[PDB]
Amino acid sequence: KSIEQRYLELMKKRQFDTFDMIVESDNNSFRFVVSHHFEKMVRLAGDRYHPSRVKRLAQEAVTLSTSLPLSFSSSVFVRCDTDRLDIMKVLITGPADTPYANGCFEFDVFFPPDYPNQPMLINLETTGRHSVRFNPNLYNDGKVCLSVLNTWHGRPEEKWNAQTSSFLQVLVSIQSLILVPEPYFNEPGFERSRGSPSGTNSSREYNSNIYQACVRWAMLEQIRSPSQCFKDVIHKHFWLKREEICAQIEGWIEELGKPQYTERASRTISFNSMVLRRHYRHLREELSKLKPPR
Amino acid sequence: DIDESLYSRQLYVLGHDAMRRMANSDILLSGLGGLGLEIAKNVILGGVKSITLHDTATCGLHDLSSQFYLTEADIGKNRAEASCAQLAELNNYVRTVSHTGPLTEEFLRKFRVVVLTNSDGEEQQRIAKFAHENGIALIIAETRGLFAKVFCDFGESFTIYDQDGTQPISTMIASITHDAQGVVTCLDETRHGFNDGDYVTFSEVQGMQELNGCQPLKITVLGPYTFSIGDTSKFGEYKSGGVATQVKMPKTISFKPLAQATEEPEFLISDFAKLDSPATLHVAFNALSCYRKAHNGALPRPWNEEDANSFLEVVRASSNAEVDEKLVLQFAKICSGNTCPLDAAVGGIVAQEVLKACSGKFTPIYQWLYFDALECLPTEGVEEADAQPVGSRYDSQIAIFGKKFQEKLADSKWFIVGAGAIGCELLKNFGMLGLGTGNGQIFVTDMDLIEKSNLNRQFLFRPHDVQKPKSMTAADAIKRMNPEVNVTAYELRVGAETEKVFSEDFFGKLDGVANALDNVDARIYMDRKCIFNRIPLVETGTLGTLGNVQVIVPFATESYSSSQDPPEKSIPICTLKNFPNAIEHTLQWARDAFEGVFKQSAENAAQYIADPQFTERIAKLPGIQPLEILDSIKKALIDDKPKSFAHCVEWARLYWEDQYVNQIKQLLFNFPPDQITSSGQPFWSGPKRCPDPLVFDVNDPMHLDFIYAAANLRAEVYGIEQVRNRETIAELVQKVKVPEFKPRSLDQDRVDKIISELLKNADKSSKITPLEFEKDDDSNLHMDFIVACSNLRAANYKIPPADRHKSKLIAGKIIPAIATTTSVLSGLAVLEVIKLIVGHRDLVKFKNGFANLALPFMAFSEPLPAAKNTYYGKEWTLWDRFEVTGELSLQEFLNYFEENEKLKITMLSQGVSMLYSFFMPKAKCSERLPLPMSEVVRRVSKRRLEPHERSLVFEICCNDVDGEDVEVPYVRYTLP
Amino acid sequence: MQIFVKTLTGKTITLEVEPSDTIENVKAKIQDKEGIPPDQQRLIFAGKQLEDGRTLSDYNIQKESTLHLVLRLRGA
Amino acid sequence: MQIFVKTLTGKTITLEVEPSDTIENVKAKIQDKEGIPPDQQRLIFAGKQLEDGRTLSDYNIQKESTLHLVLRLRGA
Ligand SMILES: *P(=O)(O)OC[C@H]1O[C@@H](n2cnc3c(N)ncnc32)[C@H](O)[C@@H]1O
Repeated sequence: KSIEQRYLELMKKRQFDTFDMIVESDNNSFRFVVSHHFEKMVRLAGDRYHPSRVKRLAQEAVTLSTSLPLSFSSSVFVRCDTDRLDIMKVLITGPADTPYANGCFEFDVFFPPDYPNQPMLINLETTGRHSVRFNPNLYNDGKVCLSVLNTWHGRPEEKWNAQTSSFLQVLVSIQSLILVPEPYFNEPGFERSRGSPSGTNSSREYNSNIYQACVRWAMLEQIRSPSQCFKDVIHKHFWLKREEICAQIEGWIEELGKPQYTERASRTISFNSMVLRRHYRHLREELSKLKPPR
Repeated sequence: DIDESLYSRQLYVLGHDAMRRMANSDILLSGLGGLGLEIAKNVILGGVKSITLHDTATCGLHDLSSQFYLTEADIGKNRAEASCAQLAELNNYVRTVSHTGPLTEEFLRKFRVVVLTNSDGEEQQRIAKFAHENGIALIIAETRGLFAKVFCDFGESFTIYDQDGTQPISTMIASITHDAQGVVTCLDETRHGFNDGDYVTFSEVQGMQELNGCQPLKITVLGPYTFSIGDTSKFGEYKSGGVATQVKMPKTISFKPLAQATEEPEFLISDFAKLDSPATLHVAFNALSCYRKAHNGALPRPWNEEDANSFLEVVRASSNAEVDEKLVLQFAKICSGNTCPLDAAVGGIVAQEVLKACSGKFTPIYQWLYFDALECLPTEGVEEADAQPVGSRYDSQIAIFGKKFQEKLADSKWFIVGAGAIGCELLKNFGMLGLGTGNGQIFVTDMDLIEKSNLNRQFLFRPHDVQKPKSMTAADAIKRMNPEVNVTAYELRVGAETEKVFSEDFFGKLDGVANALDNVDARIYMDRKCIFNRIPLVETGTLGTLGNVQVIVPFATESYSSSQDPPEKSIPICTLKNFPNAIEHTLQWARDAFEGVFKQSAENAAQYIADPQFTERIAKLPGIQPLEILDSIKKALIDDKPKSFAHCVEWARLYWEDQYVNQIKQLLFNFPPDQITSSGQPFWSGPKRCPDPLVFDVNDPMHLDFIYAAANLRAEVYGIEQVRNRETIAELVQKVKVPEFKPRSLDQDRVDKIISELLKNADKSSKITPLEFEKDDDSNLHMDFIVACSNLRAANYKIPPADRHKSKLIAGKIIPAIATTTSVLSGLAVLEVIKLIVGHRDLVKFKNGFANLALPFMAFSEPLPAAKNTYYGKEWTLWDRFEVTGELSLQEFLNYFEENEKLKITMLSQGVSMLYSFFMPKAKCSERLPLPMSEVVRRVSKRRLEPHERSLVFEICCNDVDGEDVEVPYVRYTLP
Repeated sequence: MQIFVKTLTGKTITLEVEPSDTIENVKAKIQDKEGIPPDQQRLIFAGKQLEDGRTLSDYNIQKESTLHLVLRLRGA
Repeated sequence: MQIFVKTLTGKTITLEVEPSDTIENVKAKIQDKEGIPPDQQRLIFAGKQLEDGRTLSDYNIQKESTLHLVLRLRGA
């Protein structure tokens, strides 16, 4: 079987699973055994829930058990608490031909008690301890920007809709409109500057920064210290695609080595290239240590 | 000025101008029955300059049915004189006096508004003529059993400054056409919301600068997003920008005198299913005086057929227009009685009309209002012998409902949730009704304490009752009003944590629940409890002059949770962070900054100081959490710890520089001010305002205010003594050196290192204390800091600043409230409670109520029946459920359903938990199958089962025999 | 036929309907003109609350009839 | 060949398409059943946003592949 076929057959069974995120504690309390961003809000919510939330979450789980996207380019994996459907973690692999390609990005999802009337809360965890802004819509503090995620005035076809909006829609929105091939033009106003040499240089600078950021945090830190929920998924994904990842990073290196027209962009590109070489050496060191999954 | 600390909530409803006008108005109230007492109470709580209580009748046993300030010892005394002493304590800013002399012409000239109750026809006509001739506002109010009548005559020329009470709406302009019918188009296809024929003004318009600050112009709404302002060819071409703001145009109307208005009446419809009722009620009320004149001043006897026939004949003789004879007979049969909730509602309406007359705000009744509550009567009526008086304080109520309904009321048990304004009014009405005075009881619960701002609309509390529990104080207050009332009060907040007291046994002996809460979570929880226990629930809510009642009947109507309300509007992340365009965004940003700076930055440090073993506890946390806590503790305790107030001032200055200079310079570096997109529109156009960094000036009051507030709060956080001297802080802040800023384009080892630095350098003798945001205290400087921060960020983006009043309204999430709306909605809710207690089940009798006292507007509807669904041909609603008894294993539970109900359970849940599912791990599924359901619930919910829990509620998603999902009722699992 | 819808806050809306439309169509038109989703709208007429799945003929709403768009409130 | 498309709510729909069909043709076919106008739609496959003019054979979309329907976003 081709490597793509093996990847598709192996990652299919593990798209939607449950994990022990919460365990029993003393004096009728509970503690988190995994790092969840919305732990404080979970504790504040307590046992409050809207009557329709249970039915909506059951339908969402039924949808997610089959409907998650899966391809050799990108895939989405969802883990939920074994006893609570409203606490979830999402792993999204970067699409090919993008600066995020073959990078594992982790999100925390918490469904408020008012769901599905209020939109769910999602936060990006793969931020490099808030030192990296991976996208104009992905602030370094972890906040994710989407029009679908807001109930503010907006437009009816753009707001969060209690009937025509779903978790799967939000996941696909992130995975295909945030991880775009050219993230620089995501910012409004910059969208019309594309096609000009200055816009091309700015996009190249942004992509050069994102290249090293993703190589460091989306690959190296995920291999070294994977999340407990996505440990074996991450291991399988990085073991099955180590050659493609190495080739892609080498191609990124060669592209960054091309001459530049402006010195201001050239200095930043050279610095990002040296950082990317430093991180790629470590990534090559780590990849060779990956014991092949059974 | 107006004492904001007392009138805080009422100011957001009325306004400074309206309250100033009411503070110069004298009120005369004639008649001190139940309705007059309610009017006086609401007016006094409103805060008029003075009120004079005039009455000629003496207190009797029949007056105790609604007068809560009269006792049996007051029988024989003048009602006004007896109630004046107690009414004066409601508001010390209002001068309350009592008058017993005749209403001479010279005496009437001293009052701006005159209210007439229980006055005869001749006196009413004379006083109305005199008031109309001399420009005195006149209001006539009456209540006869379950009927009401309100008349308003505010003079020949009355000016209204705000016709509807709604805030002006401003929209932003995208393009204006330059021709004879210039069309204004809104920004990025956003609805303006302007009404047709509105008046608007323009500001911040470039090119058409002549429209800036122009007089209001009549508009023509051509669509949901565009409108026309007339000829715009005389001005210059439109470049960009522009904001159109709605302007409230005053209106002048003329009121007919009573002598004229009787023959050509204009009716305000109170119920749209009874359009013909006001016409008959007008004639009935007019002919009541003739009947009294023809029967020695005696009203028709309660439920007497002969007197009803005589009154019908009098009505026939008095008027030639056709009238509802059945309605006339029903009016005559119960016209001699009097009840509390109707009096409260009519008093609330009449007090709003008094405030309207005094201040000139809101539209008055034009001109007659007639209301009835005939659905509260039994379908078969009341026997005459049952309605005879028995020498009791409820005689006027027995004249309406009979002695059997009084016995039913005495044995009723009702639960009131929340003891706020609505809760206090409901408690008063229940006490006056005689509810629970026999073998019944009245339960009231509230977790809050009395605050000074609560005294404005809660009449059961006194200035010396501050810091006392609301529920106990209200219980004692209504115990004084009616000694026979049995009340049990709790200081608990309803929820999952207080089910030990509010257990299933407690709800089992209840007859109904009345909601007086201010949040949706408590409402939803009380609905779930009422659904599970199958008891009626009455829900009430108010907002300013708006209010509603909803009634939920088991097996009859849908629940409050069956329908949905608009969500709380949140602010886009990019609108709060980088591109604010309204004062709300800056206020929310200031609140977030306050929280993050003065509360979140010190919680970990305080926990570390208080708990010696905090480090070992946080060393076991998963992920990067131990580092994220240790570095915050280090930053709060070593790096940023100020050793003197001078360091606090320096930190405040640096924070000001970073917030209003450095970050804005960075933002402008990222996006140049003159950046223009390819198609032509600049980036800093439309909803995005180009900012400009500020220059610090100690002479600027805003900068000094921010420095003062921030330094004092920072000193309070670390325990340093505050220096509340503006001159000293101004002197100190001038010596601070601001560093230059330029724009820019092993974990275990670290944990051990930070632990070592904490145990060596950090001192546990510090007094780090996070600050809790309090808005009602003017000496804590929280609101001052919020105002300074918001106004500085507004001046950053050229957003018009907001004063302390609007900042407190928005940032503090203050819900405006007034006493009149509360009284009206409480009266309506008590009417629905009476309907429920009677025994009505058909949905026509029950009425959901909606009101807006500003328009004025009042409307009703039948509650919607519960939705019906079918599984295997069996109909079920939200009230039906499965009944599973005994102790069963999980496998036994699934087999029971699969065998009896022919349903295959694919997802079993208990609240937020998930006991069973189709996608659960096989190991846990095998483990949980043989265990009893109680043990499974205990394991999944991670909490013990309390002994008071006698049953559990399960929600199941099932598949039929054919493999398709079907909706099924919830399961009630009875513990052995 | 033309009908009017009055909001609880006193704003008047004019709709162009037919004696045979459905409450869903009326709510969609109200959504177009105002912006509230249809599931958040409560239409009162002649003491009755309009429910989805019915037409105006059942409620006897004729020309120049007035409807009321009410809402629930969270204070107390 | 046959392809599936999963809509906003997770509801899966079934379509018939040519190998040479433009993505605009596919968008029109989805509108023929569910009606969001094509310039508002966004079609997702293998993480890439499909552009109107290319054929499915350009993206190597093949029989029984599943597509995802999402909408054009707007900035924070
Ligand atoms: P307004 O805010 O004047 O009146 C509301 C009162 O209800 C009390 N209250 C709110 N929420 C609860 C719960 N869950 N349990 C008990 N009491 C509640 C507030 O404290 C106000 O007194």
